[PDB]
Amino acid sequence: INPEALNKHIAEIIERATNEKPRKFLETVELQVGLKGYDPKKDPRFNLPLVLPHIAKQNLKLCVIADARDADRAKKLGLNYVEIEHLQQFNKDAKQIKKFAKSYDVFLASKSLIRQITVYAGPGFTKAGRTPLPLAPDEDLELKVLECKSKVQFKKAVGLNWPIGNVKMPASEIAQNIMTTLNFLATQLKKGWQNIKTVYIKSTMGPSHRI
RNA sequence: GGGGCAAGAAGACCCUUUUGAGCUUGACUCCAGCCCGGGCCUGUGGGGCGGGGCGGCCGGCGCAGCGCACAGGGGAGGCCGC
Repeated sequence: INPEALNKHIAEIIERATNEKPRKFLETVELQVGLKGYDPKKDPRFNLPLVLPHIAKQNLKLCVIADARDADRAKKLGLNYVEIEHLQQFNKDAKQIKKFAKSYDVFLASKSLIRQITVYAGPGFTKAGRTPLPLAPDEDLELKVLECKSKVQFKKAVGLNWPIGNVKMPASEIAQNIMTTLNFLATQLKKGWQNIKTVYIKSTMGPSHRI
């Protein structure tokens, strides 16, 4: 509606399945604000670290397939590459292009499998909306996957949990109280700040209540 | 008193003038006057009745399902008594 229409901030974030004390695994917070999706990086504002370097958030599956390049980077793990290249039928017909899982934070697709890369293995490789960054057949990826895990864009709000200040804090230690999480997004850029309801919430180990 | 076309008097008769005046109308172009609406002057109320801001209340089967997962969902933890 308008840039400061959500004048009241996230304020209390401790209120989900709080019950006896810990709603989630602990007093960890998955309560957050979801986005409209009008912009991917401008309106929502990709953020600088939300707090001190934290965890990959949802802890997505470790099954990235992009490219081997140098084997030692992650050969045993399979994190460097999963062998879906024997299934080379994917470009002609994408029968199992994303059938395994879309859970991984990044469905990395490199130039190794670029033969099979169109839209099924190209943009939209993971039907679930997130962002991959495969480096090159010439140089190793794996080491660099900084802008997607751990520091998560406001675009991945509807489909992911978010630590916007933990349940542990009495009252509020986010917004004005902690500016690491709230800073760049004073307002949603051109978009009116208000999106859906008071907050999306999008909780994990809790009800993802929409108000 | 026959004439001096005797004198009046820059003919009002009939024209002409890109000369007028009084009058008329249903000429052209308009103006006072009046009627008619909307504002302002110009407050304090009661309403009807919609709107209208708040302002509760509830939603919700391709369901393949553990089950009207509305979608958006999501974790494997807590506190329905999972």
